[PDB]
Amino acid sequence: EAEVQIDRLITGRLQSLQTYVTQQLIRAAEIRASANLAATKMSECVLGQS
Amino acid sequence: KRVDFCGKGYHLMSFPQSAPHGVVFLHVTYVPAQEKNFTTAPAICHDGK
Ligand SMILES: *[C@@H]1O[C@H](CO)[C@@H](O[C@@H]2O[C@H](CO)[C@@H](O)[C@H](O)[C@H]2NC(C)=O)[C@H](O)[C@H]1NC(C)=O
Repeated sequence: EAEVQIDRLITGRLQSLQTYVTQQLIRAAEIRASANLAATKMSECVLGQS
Repeated sequence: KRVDFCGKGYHLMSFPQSAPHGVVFLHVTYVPAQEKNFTTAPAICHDGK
């Protein structure tokens, strides 16, 4: 009987963990573009005159 | 003229090559060498000018 009740928790917790992992991929892809712009500004404004 | 955009040094030219799912750029740059020491001045004075 406890199998049927444990599976209901397993499904929910898996859903919640996988939602967490998707939103982190989408937030990291945005931090990546900001760091790519910072790396270009360090090259073009600090080691040069733009 | 963008620094570091086309390799390290003063960009002269670039050549493309194809790769399996990409591209390889060959960057030709100028790199200065064998520097010497000198004394400098902002301006010269001559005839009060
Ligand atoms: C231009 O002159 C400076 C100062 O004279 C040189 O600096 C030397 O740097 C070395 C580092 O290895 C120090 O040990 C010396 O004390 C410095 N002074 C000297 C040698 O007088 C510098 O090397 C010179 N630049 C060039 C390109 O020759």
